[PDB]
Amino acid sequence: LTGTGVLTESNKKFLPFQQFGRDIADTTDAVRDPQTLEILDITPCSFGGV
Amino acid sequence: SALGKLQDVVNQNAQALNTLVKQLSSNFGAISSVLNDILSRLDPPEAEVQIDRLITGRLQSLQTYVTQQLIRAAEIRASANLAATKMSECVLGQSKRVDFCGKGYHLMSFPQSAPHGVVFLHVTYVPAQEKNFTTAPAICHDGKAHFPREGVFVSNGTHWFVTQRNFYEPQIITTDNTFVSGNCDVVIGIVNNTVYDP
Amino acid sequence: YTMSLGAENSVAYSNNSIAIPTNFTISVTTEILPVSMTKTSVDCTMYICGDSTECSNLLLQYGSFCTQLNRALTGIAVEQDKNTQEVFAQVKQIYKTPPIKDFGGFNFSQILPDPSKPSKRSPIEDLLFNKVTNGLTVLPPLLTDEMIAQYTSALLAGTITSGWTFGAGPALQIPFPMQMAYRFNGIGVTQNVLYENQKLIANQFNSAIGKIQDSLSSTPSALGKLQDVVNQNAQALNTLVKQLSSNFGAISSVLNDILSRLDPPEAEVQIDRLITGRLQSLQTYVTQQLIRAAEIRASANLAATKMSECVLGQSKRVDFCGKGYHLMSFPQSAPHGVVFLHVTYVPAQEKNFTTAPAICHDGKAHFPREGVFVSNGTHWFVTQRNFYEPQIITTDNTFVSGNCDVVIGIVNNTVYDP
Amino acid sequence: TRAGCLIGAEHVNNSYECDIPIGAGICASYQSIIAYTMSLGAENSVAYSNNSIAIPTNFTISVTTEILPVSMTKTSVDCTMYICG
Amino acid sequence: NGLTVLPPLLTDEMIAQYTSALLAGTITSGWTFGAGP
Ligand SMILES: *[C@@H]1O[C@H](CO)[C@@H](O[C@@H]2O[C@H](CO)[C@@H](O)[C@H](O)[C@H]2NC(C)=O)[C@H](O)[C@H]1NC(C)=O
Ligand SMILES: *[C@@H]1O[C@H](CO)[C@@H](O[C@@H]2O[C@H](CO)[C@@H](O)[C@H](O)[C@H]2NC(C)=O)[C@H](O)[C@H]1NC(C)=O
Ligand SMILES: *[C@@H]1O[C@H](CO)[C@@H](O[C@@H]2O[C@H](CO)[C@@H](O)[C@H](O)[C@H]2NC(C)=O)[C@H](O)[C@H]1NC(C)=O
Ligand SMILES: *[C@@H]1O[C@H](CO)[C@@H](O[C@@H]2O[C@H](CO)[C@@H](O)[C@H](O)[C@H]2NC(C)=O)[C@H](O)[C@H]1NC(C)=O
Ligand SMILES: *[C@@H]1O[C@H](CO)[C@@H](O[C@@H]2O[C@H](CO)[C@@H](O)[C@H](O)[C@H]2NC(C)=O)[C@H](O)[C@H]1NC(C)=O
Ligand SMILES: *[C@@H]1O[C@H](CO)[C@@H](O[C@@H]2O[C@H](CO)[C@@H](O)[C@H](O)[C@H]2NC(C)=O)[C@H](O)[C@H]1NC(C)=O
Ligand SMILES: *[C@@H]1O[C@H](CO)[C@@H](O[C@@H]2O[C@H](CO)[C@@H](O)[C@H](O)[C@H]2NC(C)=O)[C@H](O)[C@H]1NC(C)=O
Ligand SMILES: *[C@@H]1O[C@H](CO)[C@@H](O[C@@H]2O[C@H](CO)[C@@H](O)[C@H](O)[C@H]2NC(C)=O)[C@H](O)[C@H]1NC(C)=O
Ligand SMILES: *[C@@H]1O[C@H](CO)[C@@H](O[C@@H]2O[C@H](CO)[C@@H](O)[C@H](O)[C@H]2NC(C)=O)[C@H](O)[C@H]1NC(C)=O
Ligand SMILES: *[C@@H]1O[C@H](CO)[C@@H](O)[C@H](O)[C@H]1NC(C)=O
Ligand SMILES: *[C@@H]1O[C@H](CO)[C@@H](O)[C@H](O)[C@H]1NC(C)=O
Ligand SMILES: *[C@@H]1O[C@H](CO)[C@@H](O)[C@H](O)[C@H]1NC(C)=O
Repeated sequence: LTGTGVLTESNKKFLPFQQFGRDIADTTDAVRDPQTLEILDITPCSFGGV
Repeated sequence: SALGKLQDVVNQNAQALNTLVKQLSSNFGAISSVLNDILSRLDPPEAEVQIDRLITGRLQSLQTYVTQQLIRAAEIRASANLAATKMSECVLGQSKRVDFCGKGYHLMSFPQSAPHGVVFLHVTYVPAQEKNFTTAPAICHDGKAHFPREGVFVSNGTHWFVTQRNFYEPQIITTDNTFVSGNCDVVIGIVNNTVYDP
Repeated sequence: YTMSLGAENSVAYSNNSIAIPTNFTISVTTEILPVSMTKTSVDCTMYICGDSTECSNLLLQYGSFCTQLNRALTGIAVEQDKNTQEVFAQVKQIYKTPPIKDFGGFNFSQILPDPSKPSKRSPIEDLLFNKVTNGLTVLPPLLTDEMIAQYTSALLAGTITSGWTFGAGPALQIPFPMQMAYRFNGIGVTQNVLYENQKLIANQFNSAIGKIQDSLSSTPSALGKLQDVVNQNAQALNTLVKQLSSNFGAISSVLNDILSRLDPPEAEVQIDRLITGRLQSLQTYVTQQLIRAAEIRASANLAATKMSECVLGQSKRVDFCGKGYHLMSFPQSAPHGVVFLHVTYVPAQEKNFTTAPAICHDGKAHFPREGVFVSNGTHWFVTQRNFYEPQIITTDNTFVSGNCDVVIGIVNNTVYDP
Repeated sequence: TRAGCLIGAEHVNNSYECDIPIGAGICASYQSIIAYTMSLGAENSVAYSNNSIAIPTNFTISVTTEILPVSMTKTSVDCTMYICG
Repeated sequence: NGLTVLPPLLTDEMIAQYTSALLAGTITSGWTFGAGP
């Protein structure tokens, strides 16, 4: 699963059959790290209109 | 539900944004709705086709959103032109237009700011406690027909008076509040009463 | 040819001459305004796909387009009922005329409801109603034509029996030759003029109402504004029907032929082509329906403004409630529309007079209190501006301001003192 | 009804104000769910005669509210970022 | 996802200041401030 974002520690608790989480637009907003089983929020990198 | 007109506009705009965000979850006939999945799964000759399907679906969704946004912008512009007309004619002046500045005879108005809107407090005059009177078009006196300058001839049963039209204020029928035009032979329904001279 | 704009009319202007009307015409004119459209609802799923479940399974890939089209059409459908509610339901009291139609010679039988007709319409409204002729559903309007006719009957009874008082509060009764005199004073003509010539004004009003009925019965293109809306809506629906017969590049326009002639790997492609063609057609139809709904809403807001300002009161706005000085207006229901009969005052039979701004008397300048100084050649009088009624220049109809040395064009004449 | 068949609403002969519009003069309300012909307004016969007038003897200073929308939320969409990211 | 909300040019306190100015004008001066001084 490729992407670009900022990885932060998450308060969401995934069920053991769940690997990722999707938002309204079906983009991965939360992911489980496959080595250390912790949940990470994926915030999109900051975008500002110029 | 007093402020439903502003909340309707807010709900329509938020629902249009939610629909536009929700349209990204649709694949529009492609293998996936995620662009990164297509770009990581397929070679560019067929990923070009899948991305083309996603592009035309999302472009159709965005053009649709812009179309109803322009239609709602025209509606809001018409409502704002109406609000500017009400601000000019009801707040900055007294309007003779019926029901333009509230129900009743318009006295004055107050503007109040509202979230994405304006609230006009229309202060109006409503007639109340009306009473029957016997009326005549003219008063016959000395072979002359007398007509009210600004009021109306009324009678409480025995005596004739002249009053202003929107409020009962009986006054003695004199030469100062009546004017003379013609004799009594022409006006249908003219009655006989004296006309006082100060 | 090169078109002409009208007849040249060189107005005989000079610095001391005025034209004063000596007579008047009570003129009734028609104004037709559309209010609502036909409320159309389209099942998007049945229009694109019918009963084919594979087509709907492929249509679910496009998301909530059908929901947006249904919601836009639902908004248009409730907007039409809101338009009718704003135009006709401006009174919460259902007024009736008295059984005796004694209105001082004024005849309203062509605009009052006919008891002999089961629809309870006026003869004019009956003539107006006679002169108007795949997932698709037509929702009925919330107000039936009988209730719109009942609303117009209540408005007519209120404006006949109570004046403009019912539009500003409780309905206060007033005799109709007095109501008319009040309207005459609203346009700046004295009450006496109305009272002296009441039979002629009643005869002119009845003749104008009959000419309105004759002109509506004799002109086929009188109600073209409503017929244009009806024809546009029907033609848009017919185009939306005829778009189903196009294959849009597929092998056939019928989904059953594709599903029976081809395997699902290629039938998916052909059905996808038909789906995107029919979806583009439906989006085009909904977009032009929204634009026409905005136009009809603007026309209905205008019609509600005319209902408030011409029927429920006397309007000073020029040409808003007919050509001429507006006296009153009468509402009539029409199929998806309203017809306003504007009764207006038109000056006629004007006459030249020599005029002056002020009268010089005893070293003082006298100006008219309400009228204007006129002269027929030898004698000076003061008259009201919209009707020739010469009166002796007295101190009771003039006021004094300054001497005679300031006003340009002041003339010497005596001023009588009662 | 002229709009169609209505199942689950008790039709009554009384006339009320329209709460939920059904169409063709039919409206629904909750009191169970009832369906009725809507009332246009209260009846009122104006006492017209050719020589009587009604003159007000009092007045009410009435303040009414009128709410008018002015603007919307100014939304901007980056078209390239929305389509493609 | 590319959506932005632009703030309005007039904030709510300046719109309230405009309405307050209109209220002060129509209370202290009637309709005269709408037609001139
Ligand atoms: C109509 O109004 C007039 C004036 O308000 C009434 O005349 C007065 O009536 C009172 C009560 O009887 C007398 O004391 C006064 O002397 C009367 N004034 C004059 C000038 O006569 C009159 O009575 C009222 N008529 C009715 C039927 O109420
Ligand atoms: C109002 O007054 C006039 C004049 O005083 C009355 O007219 C007179 O009526 C009588 C009988 O009806 C005639 O004999 C006279 O010749 C009339 N005079 C004139 C100058 O025409 C009139 O009847 C009175 N009306 C009422 C209702 O009292
Ligand atoms: C008022 O007087 C003027 C000038 O005497 C009249 O204007 C003339 O009208 C005749 C008839 O149409 C024309 O042939 C002349 O050319 C006009 N002269 C000018 C200078 O315009 C006018 O018609 C008179 N008004 C009325 C109501 O009779
Ligand atoms: C004012 O105009 C009216 C018409 O609107 C004139 O009334 C007509 O008068 C002639 C001659 O007297 C009659 O033949 C017609 O039948 C009348 N018509 C109507 C509808 O009554 C009236 O005479 C004019 N008055 C003046 C002073 O010019
Ligand atoms: C009011 O107007 C109506 C219609 O203009 C008049 O009814 C006409 O009456 C005459 C004579 O009675 C008949 O020859 C016509 O056929 C009637 N027309 C219609 C359409 O019915 C009526 O007389 C007028 N006056 C009153 C008081 O109602
Ligand atoms: C202008 O009007 C006045 C009054 O209407 C006219 O004066 C009258 O004229 C007639 C006809 O000669 C005389 O019988 C009257 O005695 C006159 N009245 C007075 C008070 O003098 C005057 O003639 C008119 N002028 C014109 C040019 O028509
Ligand atoms: C209107 O009246 C005034 C005063 O009655 C006239 O003014 C006089 O004019 C004569 C000759 O021009 C002078 O000798 C007097 O001194 C003037 N008197 C005053 C008080 O100014 C004026 O001429 C008259 N206008 C017309 C057109 O006759
Ligand atoms: C003015 O007089 C009329 C007629 O006398 C009154 O109208 C009557 O009012 C009673 C009481 O509500 C009703 O029972 C009658 O049916 C009415 N008659 C008609 C013809 O409508 C009217 O109420 C009086 N106005 C006031 C303010 O008292
Ligand atoms: C006109 O109406 C006002 C109310 O709008 C009346 O004022 C009321 O008078 C009664 C008795 O005098 C008091 O109990 C109330 O408290 C008053 N109300 C208010 C708001 O002050 C007034 O009396 C009426 N005047 C006439 C002549 O009928
Ligand atoms: C290796 O991965 C497993 C689960 O995938 C995890 O439990 C373990 O801690 C990992 N070990 C290291 C050294 O990362
Ligand atoms: C009013 O009607 C009565 C009959 O109801 C009649 O006697 C009277 O002359 C009429 N008055 C007017 C001015 O029409
Ligand atoms: C009107 O014009 C004439 C010349 O055409 C002139 O003699 C007269 O003084 C003028 N009157 C006014 C009031 O300007």
